[PDB]
Amino acid sequence: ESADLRALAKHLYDSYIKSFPLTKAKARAILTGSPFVIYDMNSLMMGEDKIKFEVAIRIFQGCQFRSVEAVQEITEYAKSIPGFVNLDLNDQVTLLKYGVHEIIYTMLASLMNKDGVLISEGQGFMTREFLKSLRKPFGDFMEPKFEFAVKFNALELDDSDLAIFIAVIILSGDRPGLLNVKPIEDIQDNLLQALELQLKLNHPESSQLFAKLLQKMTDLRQIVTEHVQLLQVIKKTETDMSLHPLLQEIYKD
Amino acid sequence: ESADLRALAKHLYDSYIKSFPLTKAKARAILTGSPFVIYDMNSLMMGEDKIKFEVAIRIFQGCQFRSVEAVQEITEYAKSIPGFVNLDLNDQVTLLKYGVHEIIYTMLASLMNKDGVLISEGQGFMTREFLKSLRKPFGDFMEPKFEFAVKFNALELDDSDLAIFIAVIILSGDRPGLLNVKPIEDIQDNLLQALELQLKLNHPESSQLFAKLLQKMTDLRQIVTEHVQLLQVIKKTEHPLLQEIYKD
Ligand SMILES: Cc1c(C)n(Cc2ccc(-c3ccccc3C(=O)O)cc2)c2ccc(C(=O)N[C@@H](C)c3ccc([N+](=O)[O-])cc3)cc12
Ligand SMILES: Cc1c(C)n(Cc2ccc(-c3ccccc3C(=O)O)cc2)c2ccc(C(=O)N[C@@H](C)c3ccc([N+](=O)[O-])cc3)cc12
Ligand SMILES: *c1ccc([N+](=O)[O-])cc1C(=O)Nc1ccncc1
Ligand SMILES: *c1ccc([N+](=O)[O-])cc1C(=O)Nc1ccncc1
Repeated sequence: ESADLRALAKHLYDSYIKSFPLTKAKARAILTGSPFVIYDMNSLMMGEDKIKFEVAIRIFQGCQFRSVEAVQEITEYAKSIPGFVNLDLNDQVTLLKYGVHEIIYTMLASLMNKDGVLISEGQGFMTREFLKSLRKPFGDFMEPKFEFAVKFNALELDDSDLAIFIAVIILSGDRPGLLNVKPIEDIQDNLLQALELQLKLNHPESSQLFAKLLQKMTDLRQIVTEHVQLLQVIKKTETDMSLHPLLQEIYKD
Repeated sequence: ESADLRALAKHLYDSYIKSFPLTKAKARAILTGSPFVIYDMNSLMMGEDKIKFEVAIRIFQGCQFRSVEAVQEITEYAKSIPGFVNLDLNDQVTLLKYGVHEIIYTMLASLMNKDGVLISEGQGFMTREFLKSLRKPFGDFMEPKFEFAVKFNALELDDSDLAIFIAVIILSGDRPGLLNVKPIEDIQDNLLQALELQLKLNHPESSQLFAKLLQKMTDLRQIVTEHVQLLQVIKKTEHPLLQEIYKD
């Protein structure tokens, strides 16, 4: 019934808000009028001065601490998902391990636009161009991200929505490795039931948004494909580049 | 008013039974009289077959999948406490962060008698001799909780008593880091009233029990303070996706 779903639809908005500190609603406020903009190496060097923190490497090692903290938050988010904790532990570690990345770039879209990305909690902004002109093996780690973000941000989801979506992701069940898929799918069938109603109410003028949302996992899967191969080359150029251990468990290529 | 506190007493009970799968008055059957028994080593190995799930580790670590389950049941429980939802979201988390250990051991005492403890929904019973019979630091990890519990069930508390008492623990305004303490206490001084009443109609003979209860969070907060140091010794004994699920 409507009531049982609307209620789960709030339970999740609540956990999302407690577990994620830069929300899409907060990000958009910073981006629609303040951050320090970074566009060349001269501003970036003024940028160590201005905002809390070779050129492309200690950028990259910084983009990956931010992902380590984001895996930390995703986990905390996922526990609050009704039913998740009540699942074979090998699955909880597998739903987590594959469903992180798909979520990072969903939520990373909340910090992007046509022109750039907000770094370092909001304090800074990195132009799309500084990113698209970096060292040969680093200068496109974030390019396809931007093109998804603009495709994605188009749907104009907000946080009440993203929070059920972020949940439909985690609870996949089409994941490689899972033992007991039937309870995973049985949970997600409820999220999907929840999400469908959320969209029809928060965005009632957005025809086939549910359908058009669900389709973005196709775009989303592809993005992570491109990422693991891209990371594989940097572990061959920079065999001196150390990756974080938490991030390494998520990489069974 | 006197009739409202009887309303709230019901409200929280119905919430309790819903939010909490295994209730004391339920497990009470399993203890007195059926479940497996784990008296020594060969029974324990025989235990992974029937109740599907180093050896003394595979034990404690598993007491923690159940904690993490239990924090959710408490979380979904707290939200039925009138005006709990209405608090500053920051305070909600803080009340729950600190409240959960104190509320876990209270329920760990409805799964204990003198002789051991129920496990995995009560399809098991681990002999306290066996839990005593563990390598250090493990054999007396669960032994000070055994001492608290018989002291605690001594009051002969039922589930509706625990339902108000559980709420009262969460709404404790002395938690470090609260922002707007007044409405928290407003609810606790309400539940406290409600708990006083319930304790009389349900134990009219039990004498000054309300008082002997509030004297136990003296013991609850002292187990917790001491339990959590045992967790930091374990951080000097003994995949990273797991440790993240199971942060203290
Ligand atoms: C390129 C880059 C730098 C240099 N920093 C700051 C930083 C970070 C770490 C370190 C560092 C790392 C290891 C060891 C030492 C240091 C060190 O220099 O101290 C240095 C600089 C970033 C912070 C966030 C993002 C980002 O992608 N934004 C999203 C993900 C986001 C933005 C904001 C939020 N948010 O929660 O608000 C979530 C996601 C990118 C960068
Ligand atoms: C030592 C131990 C083991 C091995 N299991 C089973 C188990 C269960 C899960 C996992 C596990 C964990 C993480 C990831 C995967 C797995 C996995 O199994 O693979 C491993 C072993 C236990 C279950 C309960 C308790 C206990 O003290 N009782 C409390 C908790 C209780 C008593 C009564 C009730 N109740 O109300 O019914 C609840 C809890 C102790 C143990
Ligand atoms: C950028 C580059 C590399 C990695 N990584 O090693 O996994 C991650 C990122 C990144 O952008 N992470 C992130 C995106 C959005 N929000 C937070 C973190
Ligand atoms: C067992 C082992 C460690 C901890 N802890 O880190 O606080 C807790 C427990 C435990 O007894 N958990 C439990 C809670 C509620 N119901 C049943 C079991």
